[PDB]
Amino acid sequence: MELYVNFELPPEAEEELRKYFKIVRGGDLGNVEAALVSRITAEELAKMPRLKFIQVVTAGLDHLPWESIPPHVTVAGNAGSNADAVAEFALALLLAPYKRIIQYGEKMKRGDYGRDVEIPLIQGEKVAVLGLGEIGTRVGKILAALGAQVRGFSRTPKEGPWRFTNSLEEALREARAAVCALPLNKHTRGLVKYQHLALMAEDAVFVNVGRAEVLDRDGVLRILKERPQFIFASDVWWGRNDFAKDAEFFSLPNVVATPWVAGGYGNERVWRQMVMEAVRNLITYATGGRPRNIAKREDYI
Amino acid sequence: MELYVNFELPPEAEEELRKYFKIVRGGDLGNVEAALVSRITAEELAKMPRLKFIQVVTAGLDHLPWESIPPHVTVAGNAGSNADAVAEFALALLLAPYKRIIQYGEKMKRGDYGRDVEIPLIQGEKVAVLGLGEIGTRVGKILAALGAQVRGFSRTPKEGPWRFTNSLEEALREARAAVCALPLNKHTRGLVKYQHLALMAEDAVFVNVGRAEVLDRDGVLRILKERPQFIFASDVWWGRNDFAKDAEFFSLPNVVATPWVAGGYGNERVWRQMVMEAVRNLITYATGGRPRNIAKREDYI
Ligand SMILES: NC(=O)C1=CN([C@@H]2O[C@H](COP(=O)(O)OP(=O)(O)OC[C@H]3O[C@@H](n4cnc5c(N)ncnc54)[C@H](OP(=O)(O)O)[C@@H]3O)[C@@H](O)[C@H]2O)C=CC1
Repeated sequence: MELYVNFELPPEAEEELRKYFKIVRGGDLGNVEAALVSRITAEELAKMPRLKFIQVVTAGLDHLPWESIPPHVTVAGNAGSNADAVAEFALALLLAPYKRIIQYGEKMKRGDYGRDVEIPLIQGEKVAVLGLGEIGTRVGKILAALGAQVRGFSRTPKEGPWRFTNSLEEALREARAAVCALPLNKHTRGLVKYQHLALMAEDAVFVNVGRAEVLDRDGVLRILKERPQFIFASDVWWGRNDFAKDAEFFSLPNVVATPWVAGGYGNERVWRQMVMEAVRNLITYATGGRPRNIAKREDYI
Repeated sequence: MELYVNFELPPEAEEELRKYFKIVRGGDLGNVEAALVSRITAEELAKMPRLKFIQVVTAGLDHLPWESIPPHVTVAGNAGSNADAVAEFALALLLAPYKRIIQYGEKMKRGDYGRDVEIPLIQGEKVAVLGLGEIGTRVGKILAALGAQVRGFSRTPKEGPWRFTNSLEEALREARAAVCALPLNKHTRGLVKYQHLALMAEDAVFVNVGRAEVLDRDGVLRILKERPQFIFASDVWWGRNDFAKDAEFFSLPNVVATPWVAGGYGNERVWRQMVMEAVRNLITYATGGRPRNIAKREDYI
């Protein structure tokens, strides 16, 4: 189970991977079966004779090659490794435009001191939360604790402080806000569409904090151009790291945008934690433990 | 019992008041034993010899003449009538600048897509909360629930999810944030001073949602001009409704400002509710019960 490191592992992250395995970032690899990576090229794969499994330090899996994959090796990723960080980021992403903080701050700066914009309340409000558990759940918990009529959506039922649904639609219905945190698989691609978004209040604020591809880019753009009061606040984009590609969104007055920094690429501590959290997981993929987050090819096929 | 009323009353309120009082909005006020106002001048106070109770709609009472209110009049205010509204507003006021939403949104707009700014975490962070109960408390509970090391400050001890203190100073010490919601009396005037503020992290976010006078205006200005990373986010100002007077703050890049709209003057629903609650307290007074929020005169002298 010699270990292959696709990137830079900090001290502990390393000096805790030596109490076990080989370490291999150079020369041939044959006889590794390791993992610990962020991304993977079909190339790096074929150049690693017989691999046991694969451990992505991320929390998503939609990027990984797939076709160039052994229907056996299985994948053990993270998730909840950054649940807290991303959680609080989505709340900020929601309240900033929701309580009209950003808007009024602008008016103040320009000299406008009128109170012509009404401040929406969260209490007693219908708020959707697409994607439950880890992130979705922490958000849902807080919204509810703030007095919101949270309507949690998800594939497998079972929940808590909210009216769970199995229809993204019925959660967005007349909803005044939504915090999306769905993972991106073949079932989540272009899931939320114009028609769905349009079921929300014309005044709504839609927060996206998980993969952007979950929303039909064209739909978002369209509703944004129709409903001035509709706000799209997202830390994730279709341009996935390019950004420049989605600049047409950033120039819309009703859009709040952050560079995919909701924890992970935005906070060093969170990164190290995600890593030391991959550490403790790799470890068990030997000590015959339980492979947490094990994927399922067919969800992506 | 005649009740004086000097402001537009929601139909819901008038209906109820008429079952208990003889509303009077002008003419001879000699038999008024009344109350119910938002503001009151000494000119009005002189016309009400028999005034024995004064129910204020707002949560604070510093704006009242006091020096013109006979010492036996009994003044009860609201409070908690807008606790939730103001509560969520403070969180928004905190998270917007804290999680760097406002700042990154700007960078995105200008084309800057770098991730050079680290995103602070709330979890495990030292957060002060000057003023407990009603607003202070709701804020404190949420911060704590987000994993913050909340340090609640207040006059009379007794609390919950936090390390209560009786020294504003020891709460701000190396604190990364503060949500101020103190009422303004003779003990809170210029309470927080430069020296105290300076005990916070040079990277701190100070949120003021209660009366501004509680902070020494010059101190705020000074620390803001010294610590670029230090942020002052407030919905209340020394200019008290003028704003123009505090324009020098709005032009500082490390200030977030809103026009005193944290519920009340910012949301119609919240206003109506404050009025209904005021009308309810007045009625219990009328029916011989103990009205809530009786003011302790010496707090304002
Ligand atoms: N900006 C805005 O939109 C609004 C701001 N406000 C402000 O908030 C205040 C109401 O706050 P709220 O949360 O509702 O609570 P209560 O309404 O009045 O506030 C009482 C709390 O603060 C404490 N307190 C009062 N005086 C002092 C003091 N001198 N030193 C230390 N603690 C003190 C109390 O201690 P104890 O119990 O010992 O007195 C208690 O914890 C108003 O008076 C007003 O100034 C209100 C509404 C809207």
